[PDB]
Amino acid sequence: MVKVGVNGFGRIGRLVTRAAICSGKVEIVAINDPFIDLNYMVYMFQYDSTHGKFNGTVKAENGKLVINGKPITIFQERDPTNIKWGEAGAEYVVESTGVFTTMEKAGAHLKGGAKRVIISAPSADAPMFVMGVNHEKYDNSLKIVSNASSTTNCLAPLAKVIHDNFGIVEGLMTTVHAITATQKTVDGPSGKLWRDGRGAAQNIIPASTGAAKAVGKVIPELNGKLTGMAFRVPTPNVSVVDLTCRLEKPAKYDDIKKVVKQASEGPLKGILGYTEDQVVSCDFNSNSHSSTFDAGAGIALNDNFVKLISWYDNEYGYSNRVVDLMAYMASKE
Amino acid sequence: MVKVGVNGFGRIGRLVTRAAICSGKVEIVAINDPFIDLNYMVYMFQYDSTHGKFNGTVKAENGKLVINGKPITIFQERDPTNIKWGEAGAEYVVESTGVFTTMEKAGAHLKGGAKRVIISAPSADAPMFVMGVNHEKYDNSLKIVSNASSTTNCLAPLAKVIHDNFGIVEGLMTTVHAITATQKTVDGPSGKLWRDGRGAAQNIIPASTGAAKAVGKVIPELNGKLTGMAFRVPTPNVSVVDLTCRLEKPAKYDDIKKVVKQASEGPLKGILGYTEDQVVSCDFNSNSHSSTFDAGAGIALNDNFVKLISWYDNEYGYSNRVVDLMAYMASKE
Amino acid sequence: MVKVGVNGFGRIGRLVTRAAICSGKVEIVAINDPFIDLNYMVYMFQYDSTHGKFNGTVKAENGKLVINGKPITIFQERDPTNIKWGEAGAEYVVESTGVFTTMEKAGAHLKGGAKRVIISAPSADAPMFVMGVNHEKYDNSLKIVSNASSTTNCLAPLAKVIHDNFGIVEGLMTTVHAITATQKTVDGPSGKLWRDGRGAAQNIIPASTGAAKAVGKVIPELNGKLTGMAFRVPTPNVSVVDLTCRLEKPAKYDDIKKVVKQASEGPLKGILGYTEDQVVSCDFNSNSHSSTFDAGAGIALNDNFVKLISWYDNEYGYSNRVVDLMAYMASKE
Amino acid sequence: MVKVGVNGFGRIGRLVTRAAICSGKVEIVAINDPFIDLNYMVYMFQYDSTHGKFNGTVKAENGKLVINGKPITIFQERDPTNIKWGEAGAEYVVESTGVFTTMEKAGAHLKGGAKRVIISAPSADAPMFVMGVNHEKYDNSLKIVSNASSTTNCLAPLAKVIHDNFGIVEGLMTTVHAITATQKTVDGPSGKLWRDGRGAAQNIIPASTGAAKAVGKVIPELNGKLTGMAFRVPTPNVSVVDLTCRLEKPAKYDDIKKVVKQASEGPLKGILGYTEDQVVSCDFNSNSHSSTFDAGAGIALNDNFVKLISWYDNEYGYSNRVVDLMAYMASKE
Ligand SMILES: NC(=O)c1ccc[n+]([C@@H]2O[C@H](COP(=O)([O-])OP(=O)(O)OC[C@H]3O[C@@H](n4cnc5c(N)ncnc54)[C@H](O)[C@@H]3O)[C@@H](O)[C@H]2O)c1
Ligand SMILES: NC(=O)c1ccc[n+]([C@@H]2O[C@H](COP(=O)([O-])OP(=O)(O)OC[C@H]3O[C@@H](n4cnc5c(N)ncnc54)[C@H](O)[C@@H]3O)[C@@H](O)[C@H]2O)c1
Ligand SMILES: NC(=O)c1ccc[n+]([C@@H]2O[C@H](COP(=O)([O-])OP(=O)(O)OC[C@H]3O[C@@H](n4cnc5c(N)ncnc54)[C@H](O)[C@@H]3O)[C@@H](O)[C@H]2O)c1
Ligand SMILES: COC(=O)CCC(=O)OC
Ligand SMILES: COC(=O)CCC(=O)OC
Ligand SMILES: COC(=O)CCC(=O)OC
Repeated sequence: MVKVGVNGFGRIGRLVTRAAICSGKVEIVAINDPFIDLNYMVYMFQYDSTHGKFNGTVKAENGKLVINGKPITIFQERDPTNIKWGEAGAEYVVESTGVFTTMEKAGAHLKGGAKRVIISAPSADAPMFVMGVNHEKYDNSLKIVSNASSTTNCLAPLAKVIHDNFGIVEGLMTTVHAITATQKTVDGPSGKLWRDGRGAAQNIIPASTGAAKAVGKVIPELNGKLTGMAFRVPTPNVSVVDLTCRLEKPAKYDDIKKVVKQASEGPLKGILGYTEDQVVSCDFNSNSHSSTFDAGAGIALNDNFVKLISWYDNEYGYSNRVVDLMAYMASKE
Repeated sequence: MVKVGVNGFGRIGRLVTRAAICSGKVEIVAINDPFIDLNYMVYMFQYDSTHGKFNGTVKAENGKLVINGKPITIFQERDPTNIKWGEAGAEYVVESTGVFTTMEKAGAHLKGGAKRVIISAPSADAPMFVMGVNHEKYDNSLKIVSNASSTTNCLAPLAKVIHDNFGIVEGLMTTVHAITATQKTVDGPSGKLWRDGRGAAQNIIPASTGAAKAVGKVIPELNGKLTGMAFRVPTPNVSVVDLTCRLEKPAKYDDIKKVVKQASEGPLKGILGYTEDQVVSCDFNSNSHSSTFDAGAGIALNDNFVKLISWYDNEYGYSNRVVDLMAYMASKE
Repeated sequence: MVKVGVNGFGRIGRLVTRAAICSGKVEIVAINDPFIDLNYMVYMFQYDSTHGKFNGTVKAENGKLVINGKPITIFQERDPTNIKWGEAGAEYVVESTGVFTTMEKAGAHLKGGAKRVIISAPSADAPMFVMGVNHEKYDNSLKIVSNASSTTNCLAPLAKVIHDNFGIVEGLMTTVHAITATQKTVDGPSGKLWRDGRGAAQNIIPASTGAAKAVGKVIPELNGKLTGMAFRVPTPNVSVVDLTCRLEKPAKYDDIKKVVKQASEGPLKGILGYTEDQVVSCDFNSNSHSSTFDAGAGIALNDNFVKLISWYDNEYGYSNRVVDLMAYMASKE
Repeated sequence: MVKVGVNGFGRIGRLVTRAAICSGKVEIVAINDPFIDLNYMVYMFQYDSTHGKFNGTVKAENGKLVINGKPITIFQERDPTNIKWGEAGAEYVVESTGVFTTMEKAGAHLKGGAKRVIISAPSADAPMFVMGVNHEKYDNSLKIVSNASSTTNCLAPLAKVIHDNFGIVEGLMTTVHAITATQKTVDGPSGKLWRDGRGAAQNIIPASTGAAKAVGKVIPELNGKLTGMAFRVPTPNVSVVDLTCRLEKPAKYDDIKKVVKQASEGPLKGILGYTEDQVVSCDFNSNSHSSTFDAGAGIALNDNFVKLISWYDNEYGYSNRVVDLMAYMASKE
């Protein structure tokens, strides 16, 4: 495969490493995290409150992190410019620290000998891609790219199927979203976004999300036709998209289901899922889909105005898409 | 003031009793609950995990419950027909067990001498009223009435203001709702509502709600123009309405804020609130409003298609509305 | 392998069924639960908020619950005297409803053709057993037995090792315990035990437990030398034992560690575990041990006065021990 | 009343301010925090997820934080030696950042013109005081003091009563402790305390505490006779001390209750509380006691070996003790 270095060994960094090592679709050869040393990396990778103990062996050997017998070079650079990616043989770097989302900042890795960078977040100026939706618009000239956000990877496949078949005239989305590392256990400082500092385990917290507008970038005909917002709620993982949209062509709810179900069995297999079961959020913990349409939870007001519900494991589904994107890029070289 | 019996000393029964006692609009004179004996009522009224210790005295004396020096007759009847309301002097009865919501069942209280019954829940056939929206359409021939649901009591005053000023062509609603007594601590049997049995503290749980349709009964012009659904999430109190609606007349977001703020200061004062602060759900705990508009959390895609956010303490706001409705009804005797 | 019937398809009944299947030690041939119809059992067995989706197939077919292709007979009787266990071939019945814990009540299963009953909880009069501690005291005259509680199955193996090497003069135990089905989502009625009705998601809740005393029954020499209590805290699963005990023979803390480590690799392997990792409760979710010693978490005041810490998955470890006890009983036949 | 400056507007500094204003025992005249603008201070003081909205008026006016009409000078100094306490009239300074807990660091505030410094945390080298237990050991030569920790303030009053009357031969403590600002919302990096980084809302987490050893300095006769540890649990606030101790003189449990009750009504009034009710943790939210003994939750094994339970609001009880300690110091000047 392509040899991958991971910058930022957090929720996404470690679950991208889990998906890479377990799927075998790419090879992790290096990790950088100045806040997690090699022995700490062993513990943080082995144990996971949300996805359970890693099924396999992980150890420290001669200064390397050894996962299922295979060594991984470890870096401790706060400055992404000083990471010697080339010497470790890492061709692609996953930028998952949360603090290098612009091309200028994410371009640091190229200096170390990396050849392309995949920002595990929206970017102000890097080209953004959602597997199943616009990844074929990638081309080899793009050395710095973004895999958008979890919420965008949930909404864009759904919005693609609804728009392709019935036309979205306009839509508004809410995501009811699990807590993340940027939140606080008790009321604490968060100077730019005051509500995000309030106690994550106590509160429903409204928050902004660019995910709906960003869908207008991965689906250009939806530009200006979608926006939305978010609620953070006290669950540790798994989120859900609630898309209220008005349709061009009339659609009985059973045709929406039928069309969404066909897409989940066809080209969006593994990316867009479909279910009619009485599911709840924990039923999608460690599910690798980008988006699972929840037939029974949605509701139509009429044939042109509907509320559609789609679940996503915001940690693990997104991490698998990071791997899929990199594998697609490597196949295009 | 009217004298009141409370049937069902649960979350709503006890909080109706709080709001009545320390606001002097009505007088609780009797309570029936066959699963809470007198001494247990002292303890359950005294302490509240959500709203804090009762501020006042509560004791058991001569077989009655005495709150701030005022004795309350205590019954232990599983069947409402056997409650001697009249002999206790309860003129109105708050039906807050959750299992007598039809006119046939709630009417059992009139056999014990009660004059009128206020069901603390939507009713399949009893007329439904929301303070500030349609309570003046009540008339004195109605011996059995419903105070709708807490979600209807949050959505309807907002919908009234929006529809009065701009016309709601159509709307879809989501309520992100706190846990209630009908849910389960761990995955367990829940009759035919299978999702409602799943662990309340672990899950985001989609659920059905009539509230948006019931708005079409409370605001006739909106009949068939609103529906919606709910997500139960792990908080113990306080919920929020997310109304996505299409407007007939174009409205800038700042014009929406203007009319809502003005309504909150005029005829809907104390029922509909308005805020521009960076609030989260806990900021409405023990808030007696039916609906507080949250200016900053909402978002407009354009001048005719907007997402509006309104907070509600589903426990204490509704319970004050139950008192207000009975005081209003009493004022028309 | 012995054919087993399950009375009460709850947390324990369902995880005993998972454990039976995952381990092959017994064969579930029938299940009784009047509150969970056949199609509903498919769903409750398949989806699990705590332990994840069932790994295998489960379907309803021709009136039977079919798990991994094996059909299981389904009863729907509230009264155990009416379950036709013998018609289904069930020799042992797991009594896991929580309402038939005496020998009189559990004995109803013998009227239906069951040969033995294993009560999934402490019993007032049925003999109680803890795998690895006193299960060899079981003999074939015992047609009704108790597998004690999960807290006893955690405390007793540890207490046995400690007492056999240094002698426990006296000890007091706290278990910090996850929430269970008997608790309430919000402050509600709990007539017998007032604290157990307070909202489980909000509260540290003191609770009684006879578990440490029950160790005096399974380890006779410790009779009257152990008692304890519990705190119910807001987690969905996994609990921890905190044993403060005085020792007759002096022991350095690393003598304690080494003796427990040896026991966990010898005759108590699979029952008592040992770790020095910086674990937290979620690291034992879905762990089959009765009791895992946490070396780093305990602390000694001196060589004779120590506080020892041991983790237990209260759902899954206990369920595996029920299966283990039935399999041991079968080999004695 | 003494005029007080507050360094750090985190939970402690804010709740100390609430306590000071609500009790009128001292006057806040100045606040320093370089990470929080004045308008953010208004918001953070006004809204509190745990203790509810401030009951009073909070606004910014001419660069000052005006609480109930009284203005308060605001500083934004990185370095405490640069804060100008003197010109603000601040005589005592609460050092509530957590990083200036030594006498050398805390003394910096003396360079700004403050007369005394009260560290709101344990100190390596400043004398630690527990109100009600050893505050008689304060003298006017002490310019820098510590109020110890909230757990120390729970345990020491209870230990004193029990050791004064029966003699603690040796004791082992566990505190079951609510979530704090040092924890993480999801599994994240946590320096050398690996367990503290695991998801706070999901886990029961073992932790260290110096509180038991500190009580052996607050009460010198107990030096080397107490040690302990903590479990971090998923609640927002309120903790509980679990003290298992051996008594020199034998005591019936009703003897223990009687002397504790007697101390709570006498010299430890308002510091040590006493209850026999079926309390749970939320019943002590915003309670100003250091320690409330829970008669029904404890258990005696015999007359020389007991487990004693005492509740503390780890946020608000401690904050009120900071104010009382300052008022006590001011009365000795
Ligand atoms: N639901 C999700 O969790 C999710 C989904 C998609 C995208 N993202 C995005 O992924 C990015 C990281 O998310 P996360 O959830 O994994 O957060 P995280 O905090 O758990 O992990 C970020 C990691 O980066 C490390 N780090 C910090 N600074 C670093 C630096 N200079 N150099 C190297 N490592 C550094 C940190 O120690 C940490 O381990 C963010 O942009 C996030 O918005 C999160
Ligand atoms: N946020 C809310 O909780 C909320 C808000 C508005 C309306 N409601 C509705 O109010 C009703 C009660 O809800 P709740 O939250 O207070 O639930 P709850 O379980 O806390 O209270 C129900 C009470 O009814 C008692 N009871 C049961 N059967 C009885 C009988 N035959 N006779 C007398 N008493 C009996 C029960 O002991 C219990 O105390 C429901 O219909 C509910 O949907 C709830
Ligand atoms: N951590 C644990 O949950 C745990 C551990 C060890 C032991 N136990 C004990 O096991 C027993 C059950 O515990 P649980 O957590 O599984 O409770 P649960 O509520 O999850 O399951 C109880 C099941 O019994 C069913 N039931 C009720 N009445 C019945 C009847 N007449 N006939 C047949 N079925 C009936 C119920 O529908 C329910 O599904 C209790 O005694 C408990 O204390 C529980
Ligand atoms: C990063 O993962 C997410 O959940 C996306 C939310 C968001 O960033 O809105 C665009
Ligand atoms: C009682 O208040 C609510 O729970 C609102 C939900 C509802 O009942 O739907 C109409
Ligand atoms: C399974 O539940 C428990 O562990 C505690 C119950 C108890 O009292 O112990 C005998």
